[PDB]
Amino acid sequence: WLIKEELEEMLVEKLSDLDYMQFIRLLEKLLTSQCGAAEEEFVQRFRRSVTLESKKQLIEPVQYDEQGMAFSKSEGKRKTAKAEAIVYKHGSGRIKVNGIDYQLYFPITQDREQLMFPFHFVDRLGKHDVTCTVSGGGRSAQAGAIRLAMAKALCSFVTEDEVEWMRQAGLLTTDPRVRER
Amino acid sequence: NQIKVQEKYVWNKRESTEKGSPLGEVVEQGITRVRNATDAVGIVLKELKRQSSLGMFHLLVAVDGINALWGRTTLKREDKSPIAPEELALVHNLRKMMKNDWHGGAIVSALSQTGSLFKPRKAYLPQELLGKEGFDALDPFIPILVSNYNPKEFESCIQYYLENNWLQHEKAPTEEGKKELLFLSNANPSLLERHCAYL
Ligand SMILES: Nc1nc2c(ncn2[C@@H]2O[C@H](COP(=O)(O)OP(=O)(O)O)[C@@H](O)[C@H]2O)c(=O)[nH]1
Repeated sequence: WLIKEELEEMLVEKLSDLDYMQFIRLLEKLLTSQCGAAEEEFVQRFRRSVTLESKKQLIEPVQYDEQGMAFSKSEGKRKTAKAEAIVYKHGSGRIKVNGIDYQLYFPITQDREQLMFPFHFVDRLGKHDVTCTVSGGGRSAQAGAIRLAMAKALCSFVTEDEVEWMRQAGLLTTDPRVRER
Repeated sequence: NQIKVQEKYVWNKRESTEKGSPLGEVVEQGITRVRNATDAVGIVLKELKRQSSLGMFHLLVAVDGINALWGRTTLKREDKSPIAPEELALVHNLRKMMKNDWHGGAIVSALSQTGSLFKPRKAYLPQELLGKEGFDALDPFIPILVSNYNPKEFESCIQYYLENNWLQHEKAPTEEGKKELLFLSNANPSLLERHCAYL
């Protein structure tokens, strides 16, 4: 709703709080009734705009490589680590990190679990191939960047309900926690 | 007792092994007096490499972590100087067995980065682990590749663990548990064994 001071600015007259409340209650009554187009625009004259745009993860386009295979590319960042992953529509579950198998690139089990989390959550372990390039940061930061990149790329091959579920599970959010000066 | 030496071996001015004695005596001389253990190993090798050529028996030379023989050591002198592998009698005598100058047997060996010295964790190929000297020594040889489990082997390994009741987690028998074990191990036998150990 239009605030009191900006309503004064539009009217070019000072007004109290109770009369502002009177006006707002009349506007509410007009809204509740079957207000027509003229009444709708009249209300919109006194209704300011605030944009809400959550729920909507930008789904990367599905590209096709020279071999005719469908894939999607995405980026992720965690601390100073930056990852860029290519997820293929079909595959056998092979992840390749900087050209190295994922179990050789990530000796620690925690990082392998982090890489597993996205595909496991949407019940498609062993159905996609991943080729990712990660740079900077350390062990866990690189694992988190790769996880974010794979989730954002995998959003292309899942249903919109599954995309929303991944969003709610925290799998599509860039983690902003970084070292404070 | 069947194998018998073909030379006189002198351990000390008092003690010697006379020609024609059973090889066991030599072995015993190394197990009782450790001072002559290393000399007793070489003699054994020198006998086994020779008599097999004569055709008395077939000899299998099985050496695990064979990449150690042509690399570096972490042993030092009293002046803290490095020691080379060829300066060890135990390592010097075992290199002769790797040379294909005898018949009547086979030489089977396995590389291993685990326990190796001055090799990066991801080095597994023959030249990378052996070095130039090691490859030149073993050349010509037949390399045999060992890979991760294929699906049949992985399924049978988990079935063996289930039959021994070694997977106690209630979700391990299920298909989703098997997929998670497969992803986390990537069908690697050692990783799968270590993961299954504490489940
Ligand atoms: N104490 C002692 N050791 C021996 C004797 N003969 C062989 N050996 C040991 O067994 C190994 C035989 O290796 P060999 O073929 O003779 O090579 P080489 O001695 O360097 O010429 C030697 O390294 C010795 O350690 C011996 O007559 N007395």
